[PDB]
Amino acid sequence: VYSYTEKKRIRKDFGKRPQVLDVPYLLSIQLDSFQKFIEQDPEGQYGLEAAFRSVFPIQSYSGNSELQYVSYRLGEPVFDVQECQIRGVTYSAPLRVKLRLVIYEREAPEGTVKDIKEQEVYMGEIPLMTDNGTFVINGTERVIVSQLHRSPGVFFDSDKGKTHSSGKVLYNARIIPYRGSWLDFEFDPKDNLFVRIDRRRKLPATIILRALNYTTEQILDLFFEKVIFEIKLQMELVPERLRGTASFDIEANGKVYVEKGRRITARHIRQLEKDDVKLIEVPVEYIAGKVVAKDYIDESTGELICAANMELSLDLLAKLSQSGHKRIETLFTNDLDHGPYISETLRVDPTNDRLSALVEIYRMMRPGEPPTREAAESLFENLFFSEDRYDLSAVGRMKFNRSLLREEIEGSGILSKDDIIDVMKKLIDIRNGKGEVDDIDHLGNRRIRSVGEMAENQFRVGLVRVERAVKERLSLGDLDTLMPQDMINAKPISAAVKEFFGSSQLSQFMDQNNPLSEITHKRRISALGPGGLTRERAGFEVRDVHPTHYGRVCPIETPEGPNIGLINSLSVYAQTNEYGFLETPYRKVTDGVVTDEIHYLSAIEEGNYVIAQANSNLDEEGHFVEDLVTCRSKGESSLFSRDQVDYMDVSTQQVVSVGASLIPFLEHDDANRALMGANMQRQAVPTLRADKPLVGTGMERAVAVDSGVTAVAKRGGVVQYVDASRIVIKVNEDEMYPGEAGIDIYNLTKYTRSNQNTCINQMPCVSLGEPVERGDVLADGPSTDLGELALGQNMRVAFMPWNGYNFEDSILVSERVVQEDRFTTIHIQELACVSRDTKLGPEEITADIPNVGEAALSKLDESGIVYIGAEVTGGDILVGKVTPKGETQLTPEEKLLRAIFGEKASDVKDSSLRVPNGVSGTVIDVQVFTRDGVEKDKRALEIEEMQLKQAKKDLSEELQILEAGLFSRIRAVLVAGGVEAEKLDKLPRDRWLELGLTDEEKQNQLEQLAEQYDELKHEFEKKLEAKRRKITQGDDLAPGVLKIVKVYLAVKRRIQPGDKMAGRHGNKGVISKINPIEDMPYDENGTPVDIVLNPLGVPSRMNIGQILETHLGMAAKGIGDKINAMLKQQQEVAKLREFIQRAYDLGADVRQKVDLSTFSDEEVMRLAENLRKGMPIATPVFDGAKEAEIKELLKLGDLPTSGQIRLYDGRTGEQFERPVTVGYMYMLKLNHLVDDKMHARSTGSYSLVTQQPLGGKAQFGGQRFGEMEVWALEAYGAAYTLQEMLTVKSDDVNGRTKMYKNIVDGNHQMEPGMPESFNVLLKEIRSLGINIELEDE
Amino acid sequence: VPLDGGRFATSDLNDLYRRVINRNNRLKRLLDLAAPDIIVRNEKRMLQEAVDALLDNGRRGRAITGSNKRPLKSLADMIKGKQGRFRQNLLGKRVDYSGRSVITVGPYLRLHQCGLPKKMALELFKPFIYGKLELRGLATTIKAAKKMVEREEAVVWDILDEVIREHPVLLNRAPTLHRLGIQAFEPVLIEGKAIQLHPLVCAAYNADFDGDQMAVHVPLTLEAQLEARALMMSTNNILSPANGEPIIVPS
Amino acid sequence: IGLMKAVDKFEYRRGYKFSTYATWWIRQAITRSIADQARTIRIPVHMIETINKLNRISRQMLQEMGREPTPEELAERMLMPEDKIRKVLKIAKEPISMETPIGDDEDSHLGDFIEDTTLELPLDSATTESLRAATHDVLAGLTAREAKVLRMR
Amino acid sequence: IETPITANFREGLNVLQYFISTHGARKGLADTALKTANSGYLTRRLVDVAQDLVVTEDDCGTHEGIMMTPVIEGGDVKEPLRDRVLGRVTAEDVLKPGTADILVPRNTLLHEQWCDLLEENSVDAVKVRSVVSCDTDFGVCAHCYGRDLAR
Amino acid sequence: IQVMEEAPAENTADEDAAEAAAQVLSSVESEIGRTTDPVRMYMR
Ligand SMILES: CCC[C@@H](C)[C@H]1CC[C@H]2[C@@H]3[C@H](O)C[C@@H]4C[C@H](O)CC[C@]4(C)[C@H]3C[C@H](O)[C@]12C
Ligand SMILES: CCC[C@@H](C)[C@H]1CC[C@H]2[C@@H]3[C@H](O)C[C@@H]4C[C@H](O)CC[C@]4(C)[C@H]3C[C@H](O)[C@]12C
Ligand SMILES: CCC[C@@H](C)[C@H]1CC[C@H]2[C@@H]3[C@H](O)C[C@@H]4C[C@H](O)CC[C@]4(C)[C@H]3C[C@H](O)[C@]12C
Ligand SMILES: [Mg+2]
Ligand SMILES: [Zn+2]
Repeated sequence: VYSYTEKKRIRKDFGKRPQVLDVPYLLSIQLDSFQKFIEQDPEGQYGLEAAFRSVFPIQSYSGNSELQYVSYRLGEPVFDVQECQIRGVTYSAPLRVKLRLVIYEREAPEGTVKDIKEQEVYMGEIPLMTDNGTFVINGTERVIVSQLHRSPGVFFDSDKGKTHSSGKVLYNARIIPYRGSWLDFEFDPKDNLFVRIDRRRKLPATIILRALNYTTEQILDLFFEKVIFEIKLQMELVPERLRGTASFDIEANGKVYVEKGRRITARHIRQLEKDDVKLIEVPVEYIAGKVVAKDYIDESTGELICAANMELSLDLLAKLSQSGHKRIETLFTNDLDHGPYISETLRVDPTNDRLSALVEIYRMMRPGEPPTREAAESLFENLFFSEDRYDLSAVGRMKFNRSLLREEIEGSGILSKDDIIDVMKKLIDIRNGKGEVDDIDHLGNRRIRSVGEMAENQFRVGLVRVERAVKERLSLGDLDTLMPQDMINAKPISAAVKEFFGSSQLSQFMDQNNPLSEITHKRRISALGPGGLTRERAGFEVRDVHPTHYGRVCPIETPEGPNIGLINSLSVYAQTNEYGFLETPYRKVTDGVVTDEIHYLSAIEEGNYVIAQANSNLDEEGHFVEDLVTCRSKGESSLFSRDQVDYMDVSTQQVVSVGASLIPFLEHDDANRALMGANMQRQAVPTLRADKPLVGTGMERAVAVDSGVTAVAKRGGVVQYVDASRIVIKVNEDEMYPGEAGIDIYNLTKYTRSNQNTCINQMPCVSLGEPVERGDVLADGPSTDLGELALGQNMRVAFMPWNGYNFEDSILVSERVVQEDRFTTIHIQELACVSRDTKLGPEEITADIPNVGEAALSKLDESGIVYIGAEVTGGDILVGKVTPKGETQLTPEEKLLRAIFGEKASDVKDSSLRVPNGVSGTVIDVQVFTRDGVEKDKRALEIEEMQLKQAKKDLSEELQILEAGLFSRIRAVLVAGGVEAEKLDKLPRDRWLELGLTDEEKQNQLEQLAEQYDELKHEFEKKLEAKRRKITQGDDLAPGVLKIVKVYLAVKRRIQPGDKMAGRHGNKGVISKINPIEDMPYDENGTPVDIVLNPLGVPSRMNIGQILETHLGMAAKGIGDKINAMLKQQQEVAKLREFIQRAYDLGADVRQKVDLSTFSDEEVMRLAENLRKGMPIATPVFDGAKEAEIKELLKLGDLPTSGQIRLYDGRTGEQFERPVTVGYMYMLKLNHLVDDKMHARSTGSYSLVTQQPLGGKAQFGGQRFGEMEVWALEAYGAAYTLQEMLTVKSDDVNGRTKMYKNIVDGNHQMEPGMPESFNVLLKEIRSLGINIELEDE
Repeated sequence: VPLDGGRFATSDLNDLYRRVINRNNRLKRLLDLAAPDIIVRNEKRMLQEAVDALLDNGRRGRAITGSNKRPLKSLADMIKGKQGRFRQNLLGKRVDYSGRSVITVGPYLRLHQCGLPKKMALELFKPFIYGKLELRGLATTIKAAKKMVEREEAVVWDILDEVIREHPVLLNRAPTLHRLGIQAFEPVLIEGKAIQLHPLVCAAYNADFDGDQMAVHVPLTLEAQLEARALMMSTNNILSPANGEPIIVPS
Repeated sequence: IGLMKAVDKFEYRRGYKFSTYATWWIRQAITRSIADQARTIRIPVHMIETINKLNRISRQMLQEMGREPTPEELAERMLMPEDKIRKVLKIAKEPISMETPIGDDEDSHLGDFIEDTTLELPLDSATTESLRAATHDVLAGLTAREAKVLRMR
Repeated sequence: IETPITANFREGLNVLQYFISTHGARKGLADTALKTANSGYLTRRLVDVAQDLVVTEDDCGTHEGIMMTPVIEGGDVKEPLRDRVLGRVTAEDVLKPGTADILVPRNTLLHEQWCDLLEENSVDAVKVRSVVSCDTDFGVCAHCYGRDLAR
Repeated sequence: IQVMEEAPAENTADEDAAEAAAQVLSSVESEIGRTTDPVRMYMR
């Protein structure tokens, strides 16, 4: 079953592997995020509800009064998107929150309240997102790109034997909160743990434990195990403890268990456990090196014999034995594994009590202040453990609990003693060899934040500032009759939002070269921005491509330049989890059968499975064919038995991005060239007429439709009306929504300017009475053809040298390509003329200008503004304006000249707007904005009247077409239940609503209610009319400007030498010549070649996908030329049905099956007229067409299977030797035009302080001559050239006018003088205390 | 300087000077009130700080900031740095009589000749055209000549072809890595907007024809023209200065 | 300095808490300064008072209108001829820094793009010398006394 | 990586082989830039050191210089005497290998013909005048430098 | 020296600068309450 828009032209599809999952909406990363921000969530956890609940309520001193938050809402935007763009104002909605001030009186604080005041306060405007994922900020369309940042949580990393001459590995551990401070636990080269609080000075780890009300006994109990001793001098033995090099081998039961000297082995432990050894006797010296566990005191005098954590010696043992101590405790510590790192920390601990620890922390954080017990306790308790100042988000708790192997995902956002102790234990275990560190590049440790989250984080910031201000306000007075409106000023809250959306690193102008640039800009991931990395400190560790990028981030598409690998593109099927982690779909495999249910796996969740490759042959019932199947396990890939796989890739495209999946035969191109090809394909300029690709990959339709450049049908129906500007669809009865009229209107966007000054134009692709369905394209946008993306043109290309005109990467083009307007583009630019009020008087816009001799005043109308439709050229006047100048002071010869001729001073300037030199287009639009107090000259009134008429006509046409649909539907309903057919039409149209129906009395009351509802609708439309006549309101022009006139010029640029062309395989070049058509090479039939390419560029640049594309394009065009012949020899459908079915059935086990026996004859002939310029072909990215299939398709047409024909020289008619490769290739016209890049300057304007030529083309600046060019001139002897480049040509002020006068006198000599970069230097040095002077000759 | 809309732009030195003057005046006024010595000592410390911020900002203190949070630029900051006068301007400044464009092949050219767009040459050689028009009587005065070239009359093209006859132009490509990155050529006026470059010179410039651009400068003085013709001409430089091997080999 | 002014003008007989016959003299002196030496282009104390009043009356009108007020509504709410409001709403805010980074291509500052408007174009300096000559020709083509008459006049 | 990519571009790379190749590509793209930035540093430093060296004399008249012989690393010779001695000026007479008479007298710029003569006589040790051992003060003489190499 | 918040371009420092910096560095340790801040000095 084929779609209506896709049965007009079916693209032949190679691609043997079947599709299980269809490509997703390509703009769901942007549209899901902002819906979660601006939306109402009862259980407030998303968006504005979360921020309001996190800040409010606000409590003042003593809880005398409270300010509670109830709800919020967004108002309707005053201006819609189009009016926001025309008027140059942000498209936003106002945020209104209903707060409630409650006041507590004396006596019982927690009881009756005096009074509650409920009020809605307006607190800023939040920009709204268009239905295409963009914002309008100042009339310009913006994109806010996502950000890949490191997730909050616990990350254990090391130094990998670096920064250590010894080569030892120092391990660390960092807690990173969503907002808060950064705790840490690192190892000193002496094996001692030191916590660093906020990048401050490190201190021993145990300090913090003592700050958490821990004693030494408790610390040892938590970190170390215990070895007991009894007093003769017997010790309990655990067989596992003495694993093993022992001072005393054993003495159990006296007789024997193992001799001395020999290390204890496994068999010794086996014998001891079998014999049940529980108590042993050992020599006293063995305990000479141990450490006592707990404090042991003497009962004779109550003295401390020995404290905890003290080395135990023989004298201490004797004292304890003679003091009556039998049970003596010690601590375990095998240096190999359970080594001692806490003991040393305690011994080097400068603390004994909590208060000293708090004082030390106070000094470290804010040194020099008098420490105080209460102050220090408050500082520590607020640093962490405080909900306000430290948040470990829901993602942070999950990545923290999971890192420490806990069973709870949910938790608290603040730290606790358990969490810190567990982090310490994990780091110690890592230092003991148990466990591994983390990779900070793994996409399981990196999170994505998108617009809704970043925007809510900036709204929360503003809310915090306002909450502090409100708390301060209620800190004093707390008077009654204070409504919650004087406390809340909107500017602080709106500042954060406006600054984020307007001037931010991740908010940037949208790319509108073509649909592909927009789509690829919207689904872009950036590692830069606030809270992210920076270019200088990035290093190549995070610029590499990781194994976990597979299926989530494209490895190919990335910019080449200062930030390569820092900006990536989301892969085709990649999506984000509830926590912000990229995940990708896999098709689940049961015991043997590859099911059709997809699981979305995350980077870490995917490590512990075995996932088969998409190019893995499957049987008809889902079983793997081959005994061994290649799959990728944890980190690497290898063969696995068919019976031990559990997932499979969902497609062969799922690794690449949308841009890189549009390159056919990507497998045959070198990766560098694929990168270049994607980047260049993003830069193509749409042309006058669009041309589908003859060789595509099948992703064109998805990109075209999921972009919004096209008009897609919301509901099915029949095309009631079509026009170059609108489409009216009469919906099917099945989807009517009984309250509706039944028709929907699509208004096409005609010639309009994009951010790159190109043209945006939609044209219909349907006809009257043409059945449409939902999802069918109704109007092609720019660079789309029948719903398919079309970025370039199909050019007939030959690979051969041809006389040095394609020498490096130059391209030779025919004049027939320039005659047929294949690469002609439309560029729209806007110019502005502002009339300000100066100090000498206001400026005026007039058609009467001084010193202009009526030559350039013809196009202007009586108001001083050019007519719409005029063909202007460089130097013409568009808006005529004059500026009041005063005084003059005429020289002695300019006075005599004025006398002889009696000509007086103009007293006004000629500061009029004129076409920039070199431009030539037609004026397609003029718009005038005037202040409130200005007079609205005649042209402005004309434009206002035209706008009012157009708005009234459009609104009335809408209403009357809707009325026509309503009456037609009512007539259709009236065919039954009291039907009048012949008498129905006799009565007038207005008497349709009063037509009767079945008899009753309740029906009459409903009739009257319906009449009242209709009159109310009439009044509604009347008030809408009144509102629209009201946008005749003055404009909010900046201060000092009286009016602004904007003119729109539509230039039509043709192709010429110096323009840049490219294919899809990273093969770019510059046109070098436009060659007559009699001079191009031609074949035996007399058809010339459109373009001649150089073969020498293919071998070195191993991108041989262009040769295969050329061969397959030749095959497709051959199929197209055999249908043109049958349709021109007027042959029967039976013959066209047979051939068109032999070409759609060619292939080797292809997945597509087109049956042209279900097609009508009117449909076989509409397809054959769309395939008469070439049959389209699809070659998926890694599932393309085999060369054998290309040969077979060439043979289906009558072309040689070699792909090479014999050509003749157009100049001489002699055939070239060794036949050459000709075919059809898809060429793009990149947006690097030689018109925009040619610049020459002789003399112009100069800078104010450094009087040097200005810089640029607008400023008409000069060329920068720097050090490496100075060295080049010094390497020659060119001393005069250097001197004139440094002084007379740049900033020798009085030596540059003398040079000009000398040149116009035919005397080529200079008087250099001294640069003004040296005079300024002398003045600046002298304005210090230094005295630098030029010494006399 | 006043800007459009009533806004003003100012240099950061005005802020520093105003600071110094305010604190100096306050100190002078405070000395005449016989204030307690704590106040005068503090005022003198402030004056010292202000003068040191003027001469060299943030050298011993932390910094001083203006309306923004950026540090103010001081007298020392205008000479030193990588943007200071003693660096940037003084060997890396913008130049008149120059322009850039895109380069194409032009395989018909001789090694001493380059193709130059006629429009780029009507601008670079404008004063020469005015002079040669006024010298042949075509234009009575220089304003007349300016309107003749502006209208692009027919005689102007012949005068331009006469001016360009033997007058080299220096062509330079972006990274000048050795002295063969600037070379002198005789122009040949062509249609279009792209420069044509002799193929055998590409190896010297490390230039290809996939979007590269070149800058063109015109020598003005007699000595500069002679140096271009005798020192920098492309037909004088066919050996590599690194090794005597030819650098003009077919590619 | 305001504190010194207080101590010399304080009478303890009236038994005022100093900490009150000063907390005023001190604030008056801080505000007088913030008004007389806080802006590069000095504004009179009166104009500063007026600007602060408008900025307030404007905040209240916005909170109770959910919309920035208009030069007309500001004039109505205040007691000003509307044009005076626009004049006070033009007193340019503080001058922009000429070293403000405006870059991402060459590390160029804003002051680099400001041109010099008091410079004579070189075709106007050549034109001037051409007239200073032509005049000599047409005049010399005359007799001595009349030429000197024209020269002196 | 132990397993190579056994496919070529006339065939296709499967997705795993392409994923492997992407790493090398990006690595090379990131390197090139570092190489450019580091070659600029060296050149700036070397022109800062050597900028004011100029040929300021015709002949300092010294009699000392380096002793050029072919450079051989163990096995074969990788740079003959002609490349090292061409264009320089002799400091001492090159005696014919028989010790008979002077082959090139002295102060002779060794152009191609002289080098061919030396190859004919199969002499492999020539003393040539060097810049590093020039008697000129604040500059260098033309004879201790050699010839232009560009002219 | 290179602060480099992270672990890692030539030496151009005169010994005179070096020795002086060494002497002042020694003094820093022997110092007690050196303050280069006017507001802080004022409070004291
Ligand atoms: C039952 C089908 C009704 C449909 C054919 C009728 C009903 C109302 C008609 C449109 C409206 O009048 C508004 C415009 C009027 C202009 O004059 C021509 C265009 C315009 C869109 C009309 C085209 C067409 O005539 C419409 C759609
Ligand atoms: C981010 C790069 C810095 C630079 C591009 C930004 C930073 C601050 C901006 C200036 C200031 O806002 C003050 C003025 C505001 C006026 O409205 C327009 C001019 C004005 C000078 C601004 C132009 C520009 O926008 C500036 C220089
Ligand atoms: C990349 C950074 C942008 C920078 C090139 C842009 C951004 C703001 C622009 C300046 C401001 O308009 C203020 C001045 C206005 C004057 O009329 C012309 C000079 C002036 C400095 C402007 C020149 C230039 O256009 C600026 C610096
Ligand atoms: Mg290049
Ligand atoms: Zn010498």
